[PDB]
Amino acid sequence: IMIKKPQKSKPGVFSFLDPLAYEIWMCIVFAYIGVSVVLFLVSRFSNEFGIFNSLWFSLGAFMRQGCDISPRSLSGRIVGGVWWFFTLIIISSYTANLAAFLTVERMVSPIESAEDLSKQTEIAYGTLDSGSTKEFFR
Amino acid sequence: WYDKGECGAAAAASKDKTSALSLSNVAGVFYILAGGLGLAMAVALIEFCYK
Amino acid sequence: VQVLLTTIGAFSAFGLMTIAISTDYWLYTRGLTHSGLWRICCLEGLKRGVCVKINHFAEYLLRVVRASSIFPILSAILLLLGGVCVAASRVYKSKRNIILGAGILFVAAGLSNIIGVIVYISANAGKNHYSYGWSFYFGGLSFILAEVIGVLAVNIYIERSREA
Amino acid sequence: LGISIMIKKPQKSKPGVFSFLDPLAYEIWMCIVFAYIGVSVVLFLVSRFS
Amino acid sequence: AFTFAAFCYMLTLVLCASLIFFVIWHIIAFDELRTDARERLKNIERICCLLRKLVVPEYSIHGLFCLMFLCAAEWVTLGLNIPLLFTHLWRYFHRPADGSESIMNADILNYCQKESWCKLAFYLLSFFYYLYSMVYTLVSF
Ligand SMILES: O=c1[nH]c2cc(C(F)(F)F)c(N3CCOCC3)cc2n(CP(=O)(O)O)c1=O
Ligand SMILES: Oc1nc2ccc(-c3c(Cl)cccc3OC(F)(F)F)cc2[nH]1
Ligand SMILES: CCCCCCCCCCCC
Ligand SMILES: CCCCCCCCCC
Ligand SMILES: CCCCCCCC
Repeated sequence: IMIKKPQKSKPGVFSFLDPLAYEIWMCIVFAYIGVSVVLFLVSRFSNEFGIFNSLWFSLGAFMRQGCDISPRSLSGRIVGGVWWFFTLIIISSYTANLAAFLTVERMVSPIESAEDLSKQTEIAYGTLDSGSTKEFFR
Repeated sequence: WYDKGECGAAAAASKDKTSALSLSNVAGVFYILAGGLGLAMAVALIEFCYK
Repeated sequence: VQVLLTTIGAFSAFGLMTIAISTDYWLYTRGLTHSGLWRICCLEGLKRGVCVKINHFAEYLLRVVRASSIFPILSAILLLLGGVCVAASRVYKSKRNIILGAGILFVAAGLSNIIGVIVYISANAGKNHYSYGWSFYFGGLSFILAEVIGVLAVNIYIERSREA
Repeated sequence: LGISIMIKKPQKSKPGVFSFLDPLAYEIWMCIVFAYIGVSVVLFLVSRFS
Repeated sequence: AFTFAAFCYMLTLVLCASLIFFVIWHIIAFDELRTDARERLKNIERICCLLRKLVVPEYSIHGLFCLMFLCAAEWVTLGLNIPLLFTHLWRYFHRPADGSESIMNADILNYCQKESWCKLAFYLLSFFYYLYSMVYTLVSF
């Protein structure tokens, strides 16, 4: 089986989110929306921290930009501390894995064997017109 | 060789995992976060039942 | 109320930090040898029971400081001084500064302790797997107890200075 | 046929649950916690003098 | 075997405690209402304000649950949670006043009692189902 040697493709848009898997991005989104609502509920059991302002605080804390206000209660502070730890680890992971992507590059053959080539069918594969390598498949 | 293989041909087709961080690498921080929210909601009720 | 708690904390912390250094069950490593701060002892081998000391020969400063384990010794001294200062506050009362002195001694104890363990763990590694015993965790518990009694001593001092 | 290599099959090697802590040894994390407590207490003490 | 659906079930597990506490407060507030000059009024406006401000989070959070399940592809559970969302969309609720209540100390009180008890039962059952689903998805690893 003869295929063209795989070279690096043109980097598509929305490539900036390659260093983290899709599942991690979805979990990040819903973790942010869960932390904000929990911080709201906590600050409204016992400080403003309404939903609109709690979402801003959580988003500010994730993007490493300084927070406007800080929780004063205890239960409002546990949430802040946990979300700070989480965002620190996630940003460090993203930066490190992106550095790995840029440093050493791995190229994988799109197709490995003929069984997978039949399964794919996205790549068109052709023989010579008439001959043993052609009459064999018939 | 194949049609009677004891180990079988499970995942016989080539499977090349991507180089992106999977959720299995950083699952610990998600466990910690969900536990932290659970604890915060325990404390935020103990305070209110206190008053 | 709180002076008694500070006293019990002071002497419990001193007891734990004088049991940590004297006894030898700090580090478990390989036959299995339950090590110590001064003496290494053997277990499950040709020899057992009786045991021998450590040999410790500008990395020389690390070697000598780890050898002459000064920082835990000084932590024990400071905890004892804080204990006697809190004791002497009850008599000769209304000194208003002996309790603050105790609050500083019980914190310098924590600082000297944490230097002691940083030095010990730094010198220890000078592959094989190791583990930590109960002398190590008495040291670690003494640190926590020292910091807490320090904050309680400052709290008492502030309350007694606002009462005047 | 021919003479062919034979090697042990590489396992999946699933990561640990708390694998994100590897880039720093156990001693570093625990001394971070202990230095945090120490710094908090010292900052409190120094802040309060009457 | 940590998975997106597992994490969504865990997060729902955390939030369902708050979702229960809301309905418990609703039950207590109804019981305070039923057992009855201007002081009684001020009491009834206080309770009405409590209920009006407490209604919305109880609906928005359940909206989060159904949205998370839709976006995480768990249909056996989204099917369970759809009927309660539809009831929470004021399907049976008429258009008389913005708040739930005019003292309305009538059969409306009994109806709100019954639906609040039913909602609490549903919430606790769904809580245990979420706990089971989370344990099943994680421990199966
Ligand atoms: O006996 C045969 N020996 C053959 C040997 C070769 C090669 F080895 F490559 F030289 C080739 N080619 C295949 C493509 O590369 C160039 C020519 C064809 C052969 N054919 C014709 P087939 O029947 O179509 O295989 C024969 O009959
Ligand atoms: O005198 C002593 N000071 C100490 C300070 C800390 C510890 C300790 C504990 Cl308590 C648990 C786990 C690891 C520990 O050591 C660390 F440095 F943190 F790795 C032990 C100590 N003993
Ligand atoms: C080999 C010399 C032994 C020295 C041990 C004396 C220290 C014990 C604790 C002292 C604290 C007051
Ligand atoms: C090895 C587990 C201990 C790690 C503790 C991480 C917390 C550090 C933030 C203060
Ligand atoms: C006021 C007593 C202090 C309790 C926690 C202190 C931890 C350093």
